[PDB]
Amino acid sequence: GITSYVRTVLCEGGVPQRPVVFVTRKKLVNAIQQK
Amino acid sequence: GITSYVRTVLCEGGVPQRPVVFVTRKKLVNAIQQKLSKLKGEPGWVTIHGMAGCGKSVLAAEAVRDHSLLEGCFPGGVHWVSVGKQDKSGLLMKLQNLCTRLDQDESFSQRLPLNIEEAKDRLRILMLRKHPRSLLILDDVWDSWVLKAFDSQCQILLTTRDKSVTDSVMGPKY
Amino acid sequence: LSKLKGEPGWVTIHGMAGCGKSVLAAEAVRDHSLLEGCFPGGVHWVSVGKQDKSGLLMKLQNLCTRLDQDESFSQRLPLNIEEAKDRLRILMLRKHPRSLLILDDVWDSWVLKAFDSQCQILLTTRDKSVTDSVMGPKY
Amino acid sequence: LSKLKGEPGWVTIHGMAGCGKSVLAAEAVRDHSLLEGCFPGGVHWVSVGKQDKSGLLMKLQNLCTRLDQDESFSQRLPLNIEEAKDRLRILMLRKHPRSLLILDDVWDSWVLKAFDSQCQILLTTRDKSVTDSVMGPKY
Amino acid sequence: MDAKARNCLLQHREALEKDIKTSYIMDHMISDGFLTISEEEKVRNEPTQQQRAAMLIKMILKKDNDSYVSFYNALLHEGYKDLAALLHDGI
Amino acid sequence: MDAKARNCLLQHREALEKDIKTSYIMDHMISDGFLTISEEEKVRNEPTQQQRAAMLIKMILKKDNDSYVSFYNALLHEGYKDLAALLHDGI
Amino acid sequence: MDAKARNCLLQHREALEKDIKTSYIMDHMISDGFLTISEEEKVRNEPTQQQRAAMLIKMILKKDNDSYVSFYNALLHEGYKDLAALLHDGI
Amino acid sequence: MDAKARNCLLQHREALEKDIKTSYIMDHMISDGFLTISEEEKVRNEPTQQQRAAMLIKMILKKDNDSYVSFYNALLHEGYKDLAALLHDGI
Amino acid sequence: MDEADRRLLRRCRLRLVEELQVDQLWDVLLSRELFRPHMIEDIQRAGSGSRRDQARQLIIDLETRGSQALPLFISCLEDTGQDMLASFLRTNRQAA
Amino acid sequence: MDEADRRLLRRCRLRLVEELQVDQLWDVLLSRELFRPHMIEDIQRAGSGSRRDQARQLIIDLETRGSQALPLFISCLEDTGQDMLASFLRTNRQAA
Amino acid sequence: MDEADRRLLRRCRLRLVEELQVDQLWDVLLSRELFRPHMIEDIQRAGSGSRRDQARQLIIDLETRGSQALPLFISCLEDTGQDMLASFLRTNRQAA
Amino acid sequence: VVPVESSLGKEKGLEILSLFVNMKKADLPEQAHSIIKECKGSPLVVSLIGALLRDFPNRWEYYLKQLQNKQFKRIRKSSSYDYEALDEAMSISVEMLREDIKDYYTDLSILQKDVKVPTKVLCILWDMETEEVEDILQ
Ligand SMILES: Nc1ncnc2c1ncn2[C@H]1C[C@H](O)[C@@H](COP(=O)(O)OP(=O)(O)OP(=O)(O)O)O1
Ligand SMILES: Nc1ncnc2c1ncn2[C@H]1C[C@H](O)[C@@H](COP(=O)(O)OP(=O)(O)OP(=O)(O)O)O1
Ligand SMILES: Nc1ncnc2c1ncn2[C@H]1C[C@H](O)[C@@H](COP(=O)(O)OP(=O)(O)OP(=O)(O)O)O1
Ligand SMILES: [Mg+2]
Ligand SMILES: [Mg+2]
Ligand SMILES: [Mg+2]
Repeated sequence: GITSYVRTVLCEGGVPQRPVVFVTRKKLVNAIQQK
Repeated sequence: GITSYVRTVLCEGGVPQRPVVFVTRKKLVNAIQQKLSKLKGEPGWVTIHGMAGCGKSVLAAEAVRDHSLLEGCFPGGVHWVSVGKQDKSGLLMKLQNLCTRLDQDESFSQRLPLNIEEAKDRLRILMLRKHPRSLLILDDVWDSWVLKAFDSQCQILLTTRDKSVTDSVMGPKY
Repeated sequence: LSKLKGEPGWVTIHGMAGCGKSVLAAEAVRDHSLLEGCFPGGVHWVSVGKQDKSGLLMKLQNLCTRLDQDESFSQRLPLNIEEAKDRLRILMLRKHPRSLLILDDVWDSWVLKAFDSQCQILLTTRDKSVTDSVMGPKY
Repeated sequence: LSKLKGEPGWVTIHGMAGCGKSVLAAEAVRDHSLLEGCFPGGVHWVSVGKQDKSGLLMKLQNLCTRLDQDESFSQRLPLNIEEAKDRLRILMLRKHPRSLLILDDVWDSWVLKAFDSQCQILLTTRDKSVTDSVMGPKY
Repeated sequence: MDAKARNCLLQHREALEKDIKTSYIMDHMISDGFLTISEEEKVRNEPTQQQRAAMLIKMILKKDNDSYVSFYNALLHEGYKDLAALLHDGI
Repeated sequence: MDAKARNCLLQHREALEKDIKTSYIMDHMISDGFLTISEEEKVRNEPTQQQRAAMLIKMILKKDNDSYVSFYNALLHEGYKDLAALLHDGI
Repeated sequence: MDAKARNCLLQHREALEKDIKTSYIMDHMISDGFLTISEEEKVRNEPTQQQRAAMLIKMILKKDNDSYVSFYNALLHEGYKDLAALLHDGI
Repeated sequence: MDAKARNCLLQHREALEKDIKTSYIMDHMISDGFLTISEEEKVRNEPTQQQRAAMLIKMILKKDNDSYVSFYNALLHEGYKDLAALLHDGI
Repeated sequence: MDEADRRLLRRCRLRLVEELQVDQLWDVLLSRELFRPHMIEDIQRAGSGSRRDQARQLIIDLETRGSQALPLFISCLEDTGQDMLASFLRTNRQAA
Repeated sequence: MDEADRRLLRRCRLRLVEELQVDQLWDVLLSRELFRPHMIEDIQRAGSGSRRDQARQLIIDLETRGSQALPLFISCLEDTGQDMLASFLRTNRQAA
Repeated sequence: MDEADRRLLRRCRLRLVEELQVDQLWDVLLSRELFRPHMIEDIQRAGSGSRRDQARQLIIDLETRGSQALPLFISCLEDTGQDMLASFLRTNRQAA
Repeated sequence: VVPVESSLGKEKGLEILSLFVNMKKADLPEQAHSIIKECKGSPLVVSLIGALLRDFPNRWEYYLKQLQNKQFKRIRKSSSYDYEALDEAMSISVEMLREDIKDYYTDLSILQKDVKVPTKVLCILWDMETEEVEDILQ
């Protein structure tokens, strides 16, 4: 669940928005994020 | 029934006024507008296409011509860019020109970028803060790198002949 | 001339050479009634003449310098015709809201394409073919 | 050195090579008493060396940049020696009223001609002929 | 900050600059922790109140969403009701 | 002014600034002809008396010998005996 | 403004700056519509009245003939009779 | 001063400024040796008591822990019980 | 003291400085600890020491006496017999 | 605040700074919420704090108080009894 | 005036201004040349001109009256009969 | 370093394939299961096949046999990603290696799809001493 605010920071950052056809990799994302 | 105000926003935008001899296409205009309404927020691209001379531009001009969809939906003004067909050098100028157009205040550096990406930054930033609720309309467009250039993460709708063109781009496309 | 009370619009005036075409243009605006009530914006006259692409470019910059008396807008001048078109449209839109532009002669369409600011401009000439590229009500 | 309490003036110091000529200049000013009461203006040292006309020019600009710490004066630098002379004289006159300038070496007269600001400058050297072009009391 | 927020500011930054007095507003934003002392002096150092307002607004535009609400509350609390009204749209 | 005069001022300008009140002293000076109304307002306009004293002293330092004596007499006449004593050295 | 007007101002701008108080004069010129609020704050913001007067005069010099008369009437109305007298020459 | 101290001040500096009268409090802090005469005049020179309070508090914030207690004792001793209560948290 | 009470004392400035009787209040302000003995004398010596000047200084200092300053002030008014003034103030704070 | 009212306050600068009585206005400006307590203090401390300096700062700050600043100002003038000044201002705004 | 005396007068500010009787001091401050006639009037006109405000301005100005300012001040206190105040100050400076 | 092996999940790719063609996962044709085996979890291949299918839902088996062919020249899509095809990506990686190294990789070509060969055999083909051979591989 993206916060509205998150998108606002992200837009400023300029990271691409995720492709509409995607599938989370919870374990991997979690690992990078925790690390 | 055009509001007086609608014309005032439209003049700033620079969209051409509809030809005096025109005939509404209510169903089509309605469809684009309702769809156009759909990306209420967050980036998004709309492609419109037909064999040559199908009323493709006029509809784009006409769709935004109305107050209801535009006024409630689009606090940001509308900006129209006539892309045409371009070699890499030619494309560069349009970007600077859009830079000059958008920054009426001139607070941003008078110097203009010599690099396409830098212009992309000026657009994104300008769309983000100066005018984000803004919608950008394009005319023609014949190759992908072009939209790659305009791919500001802010809604831009391109109207054209090829429908292949918006394949490089990312985000919801209708 | 009164007719396009608002919203863009072009007026063409024409005759075989030396028919009083300019003087009428000067004379029409010479009067207070039509001009004062109708035209809160000032009147700007441009002498277009006949021009190669390069020559045309200068007139635009010169109109830029003329219109922006304050100089608030960038001292730098556009090297591109369209950018000048933007400076004109924007200047007409905000700086001079009710302004009327008059042109002298004009011999080819791209020229009016250049001046096609969506703000009323009236061109006075010899060819009546000239205002065919343009869009909006024409009389 | 105390003697020219006010009004322009030049002091020359000389010896065969390596006689302690600079160190004395540095040493003389090293003391508080003569400097503090006498010299409300700061002391500026310039290392002139030996110079072709072009080389000399740069030292002047550099002294210009050094003296004008505020930068109130034009950021642009003079391309002409005399103009630099003006910037020095004016700066010495207003910006640093009681200042003393010390020079190192110096091998030809036009050089002091350049520095001849009418404000006290003392040159320390090998030739004593050098300060002959200059005007004002010399010791 | 949000697109609509930043834009709402830009849309009315002129009417704001032509009326608002920065000191009281900066007292609030400083207390709220959305304005720094240095930022405050840069604004105060401006020759005219229109430039001070302009500088404040110039700063707030590059700030987070909470600063937009801090500025909005300050305006209300300080009597700039109509201008706070115009910004109600922004967040 | 004299080297010893200017120096004596500098040597004690801090103790002076920390104690003297400028108005009475400027009344005396403004009458001696060593101070101008404009100079007087620049000094008076200072936010704190330490800065006023500092400004006065700043001005006197670029003045003639007679101004040093005018300032010294003013101090005595105004009760700043100890500070006038410290300046006795200067001329 | 007229040559004689602009020059009469310049010829006496020093005596003016050394005596006139700007606030009352600006009240008049503001009422007459020959001075703006911004212009008024730039003048008021000056550190000393000589600079305020100097700024006002600096501004009036680039103004129309009516402003010369507005400034002249203000001076009279405000008691600067002798200075208004000196400017009588100018228009 | 301590983080909790400085923050307790900031957390209630508004309620304080809206109530407290600086003179009596400065008499105490001067006596305690936690406020100087110059500092005292800067505070006193403020146009309104809200700004005087604001200036005092502005100053105390950059002071040591003992000044926080001096200000707290002064408030109590001066009848500002509820405001002293709010600051009890801070040290 | 909250903004409502501070604003109330401001809006009511005239009625207060026109009506306040301070002669018999002194001891009640002290007895209820609304003000400290030193402040009480500051108030009595305010301006020309006229009833009005005293009354004006009293209501200004009141803003600095905490959250119970107003209801405490009202209690002193009542034990002094200034019922209309106490009534007006009460009705206003109670109008919430 | 629209240009007509801003222009009116400018053209009328003299009459205003010459006639305004601020002593009894303070509480009405606060009571009607024309100005905020902090600004009111700023006005009272304007310049030398003279009636004129206060009056001048008041009318300058008035431009920043919104569309109802003038009619609200007029109401404060009236409840202060400054009828001629209120009358002049009213006749001017009503001359439309 | 040295730092020791500049701090002693500050630490005892309260006990001073909160105890100082200035009415009969004026002539002694003048008679002993501790202050100059114009400063004396500045002190008497300090703030509201209340005993406290006068007393506060007196002790602040004292810092600017030289090395003998304190012992001279103490002498004026004594010839005024303010023995406890003079005693306290003496014991403090003598505690060295 | 977090190291992302290119694998993916069979459950997930079916999830991805469904999104690509917009149907309840079960509703998906029998053909679909097998092509994912070819994909080997390179999500680039899945998106690449998936988009490729958006245009031609009918030619489902074709690409199945195509990947059974083992040539990736057939699969192409314009995409947000910066390459026409998966073959396209690998070519970019190969070039960088210093010329001396570059020849060696090709020898590396012979090795089975799924054999973990003991270092030695690489030593033998190379004819280069073991302490050295490991490092190039590193
Ligand atoms: N009501 C109308 N709707 C559509 N077209 C109209 C109408 N009235 C007249 N026309 C004619 C006149 C115009 O030349 C043309 C509209 O141009 P448009 O549809 O924008 O072509 P286009 O811009 O798609 O062509 P291209 O593909 O070359 O850009 O149709
Ligand atoms: N009252 C008048 N009305 C019209 N023309 C007049 C009048 N009085 C004198 N003239 C003559 C003198 C001028 O040279 C000429 C007016 O020029 P004008 O009608 O503007 O020609 P023109 O500008 O149309 O020519 P071109 O087509 O070459 O631009 O007519
Ligand atoms: N107390 C001293 N006084 C003078 N010279 C000293 C002393 N101590 C050491 N020296 C030596 C070390 C230095 O190299 C040298 C001082 O250089 P200096 O006298 O300035 O020569 P100079 O600068 O006159 O030479 P030139 O004529 O080449 O410029 O003498
Ligand atoms: Mg088209
Ligand atoms: Mg002609
Ligand atoms: Mg040497």
